[PDB]
Amino acid sequence: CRWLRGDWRQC
Repeated sequence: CRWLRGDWRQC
């Protein structure tokens, strides 16, 4: 999704 690489997987 639209966040940092340390976020969750895709949407």
